[PDB]
Amino acid sequence: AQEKQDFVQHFSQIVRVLTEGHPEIGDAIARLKEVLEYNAIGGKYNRGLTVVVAFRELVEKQDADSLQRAWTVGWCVELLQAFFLVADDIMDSSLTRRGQICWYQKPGVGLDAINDANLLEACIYRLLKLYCREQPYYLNLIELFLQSSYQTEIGQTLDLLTAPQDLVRFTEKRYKSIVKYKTAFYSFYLPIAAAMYMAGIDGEKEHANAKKILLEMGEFFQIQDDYLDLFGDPSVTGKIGTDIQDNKCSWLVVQCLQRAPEQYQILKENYGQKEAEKVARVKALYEELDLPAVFLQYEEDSYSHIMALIEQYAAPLPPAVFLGLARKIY
Amino acid sequence: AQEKQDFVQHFSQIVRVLTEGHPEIGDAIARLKEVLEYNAIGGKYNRGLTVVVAFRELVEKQDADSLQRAWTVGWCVELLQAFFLVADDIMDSSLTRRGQICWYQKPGVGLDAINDANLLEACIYRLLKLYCREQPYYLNLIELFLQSSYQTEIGQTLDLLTAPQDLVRFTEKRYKSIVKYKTAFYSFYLPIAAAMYMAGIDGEKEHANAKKILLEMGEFFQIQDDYLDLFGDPSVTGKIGTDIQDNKCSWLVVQCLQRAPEQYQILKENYGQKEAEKVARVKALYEELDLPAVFLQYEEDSYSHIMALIEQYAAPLPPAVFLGLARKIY
Ligand SMILES: CC(C)C1=CC2=CC(=O)[C@H]3C(C)(C)CCC[C@]3(C)C2=C(O)C1=O
Ligand SMILES: CC(C)C1=CC2=CC(=O)[C@H]3C(C)(C)CCC[C@]3(C)C2=C(O)C1=O
Ligand SMILES: CC(C)C1=CC2=CC(=O)[C@H]3C(C)(C)CCC[C@]3(C)C2=C(O)C1=O
Ligand SMILES: CC(C)C1=CC2=CC(=O)[C@H]3C(C)(C)CCC[C@]3(C)C2=C(O)C1=O
Repeated sequence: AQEKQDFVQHFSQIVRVLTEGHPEIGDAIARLKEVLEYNAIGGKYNRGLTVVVAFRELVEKQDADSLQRAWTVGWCVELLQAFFLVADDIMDSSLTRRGQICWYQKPGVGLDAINDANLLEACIYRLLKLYCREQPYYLNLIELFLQSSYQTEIGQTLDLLTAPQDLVRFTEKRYKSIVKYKTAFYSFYLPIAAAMYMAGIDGEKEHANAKKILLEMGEFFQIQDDYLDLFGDPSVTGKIGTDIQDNKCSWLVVQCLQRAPEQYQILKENYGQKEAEKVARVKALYEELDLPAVFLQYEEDSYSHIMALIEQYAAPLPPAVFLGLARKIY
Repeated sequence: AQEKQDFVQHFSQIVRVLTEGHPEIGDAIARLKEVLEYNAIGGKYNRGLTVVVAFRELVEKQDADSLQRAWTVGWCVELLQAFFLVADDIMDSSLTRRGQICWYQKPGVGLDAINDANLLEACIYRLLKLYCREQPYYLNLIELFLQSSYQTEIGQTLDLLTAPQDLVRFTEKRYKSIVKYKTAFYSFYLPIAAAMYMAGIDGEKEHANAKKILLEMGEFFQIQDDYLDLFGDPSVTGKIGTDIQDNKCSWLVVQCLQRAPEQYQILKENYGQKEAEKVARVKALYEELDLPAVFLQYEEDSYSHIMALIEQYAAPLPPAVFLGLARKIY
């Protein structure tokens, strides 16, 4: 609830600590400052918070220090996210994000944002070392952040092969595979995995078990994001949807294609152009195949299945850690 | 000499090992394959080799495995270098490199190269873990590669502030500071530092001492690169120079500015435009201030000073490790 406020207030310190007794390079550190402030503030903080919330839920040993290390690693997750978005926005030619102008679209930034994004990545490891250098799960954390990065990158590769800016490539299997690698791992496993390691919980099986739960949650959450992109109330969301315009391998086109011949063709002409003549065409076709109802039915089945997953795979972790996230996404 | 051949022949295995039993994502792994092959082969391999050469020189315990770990970490250095160049080329709008067409200029790559470059970064840590996960200097290696990345990025930031694509900013202090961070750390300290850790040599002081030697060597080597850019025989080099065209904070303009008023002005009009009317203008002005002779004299003083550095800072490491590099750059 309000806990999010306490997490954002810790951003000040994060930036202090990453910005300093070699004065040769101050101009660069100022620039880093600006990059962090533009690019790590603005969102909803759910992934960073998840680290903190999951840490409280998972430990007994909660000294002022122990906590600080939590809001730091949370901020690391946020930093990894900023690195990806800054880079994704360039790769996509996006205009806005959070809706401010994308960092790279700022006059005088342009493609320098590639280096800025790499700096954001690097700040992860500077933080870990600053706060996470004496603890025993230090190495475990570094490895997790690196593995999460790699997965996310592989997924982005997959995405960019699948959806260069042709519908044979939009399969279920491809779609699930993009979501798992591009989104689910860093969005759902990373934050909890990280709380796990902070809380002493380092076993392969526990992590695997948690992984199984969290990737499925990830899958649903991105499917819901795709549904809501088109059929969400724009002011319950704070957006209007452009998945269709952008030739995106959305879950709605996967399912539409599974249920199309002369509607295949109708999708050819209208998926991935810019005027709401042609967005209207597909939306309305989605309505005609009852994708909303397919979605309702998926959300019901998917929830059933997450709960079965929790019953089965959670112990000896507190089910609450997984149920907290579930309540929030569903 | 020929040892370089044995290092390149180990690239095959490197790629094998980074390219595989999750078939959902093969299209992505193929793409990684292509990125590695285009972007890590082509250069002169000096930094990767330096790891291997320095490892042999520094250890007694050289089993088939011990060696393999050397040519791997060498390849890691090469991978870090590829990551930087791919990204630098985009940031610069370069046309060629190694002179093949820059990766990003390939039809169908474009700004997807940003993700490709991140993949190259990630492959560093995948390799370390594959070969460097049981050894005791594992963590030490990860930290070194991360620190080297950060330094290089900070330097690139500095460079991009200094030389956006105005001469008040071209100072000596700024120039030395760009070179140290952008070039010298990853080019000269990383490879040797890395051999050091592989060879058990992990003390703060030894590394600091080696650092002191190697950064100075780095400084000279980039100064020589700047001199040779304009005044090198183009066919002893395999290039012709465009430092001037590109508004670069070269060492030649630093020194030119230190020795200019109505020649300051003459530098204003002619530094950073594209026709060899105006490159001729500055070159010839460099000749008139005897920058070649200033350079000769610097190279003499700089060599004197490296040797003093070695005499003083090398022990208990074999001076040869530093002298080998010196002979080669000077
Ligand atoms: C940095 C910022 C824009 C930011 C973006 C977010 C993108 C999402 O996909 C969000 C939703 C999942 C739709 C809802 C909340 C969490 C996500 C991941 C999110 C942020 O938390 C966020 O700070
Ligand atoms: C500030 C408070 C209302 C609050 C709202 C949230 C909105 C959501 O939609 C939840 C989801 C994005 C669906 C899942 C993550 C948590 C979200 C963002 C959420 C909060 O945590 C939250 O505290
Ligand atoms: C990947 C490839 C182009 C590559 C580029 C190199 C750039 C340099 O600055 C080279 C010089 C220092 C001028 C001479 C040899 C070493 C350098 C760093 C170098 C490579 O080894 C190299 O493979
Ligand atoms: C293949 C052999 C001749 C060989 C040539 C080299 C050329 C050089 O200019 C040396 C410098 C780039 C100046 C310093 C690094 C080593 C260089 C590239 C070098 C070799 O190591 C080398 O084996």
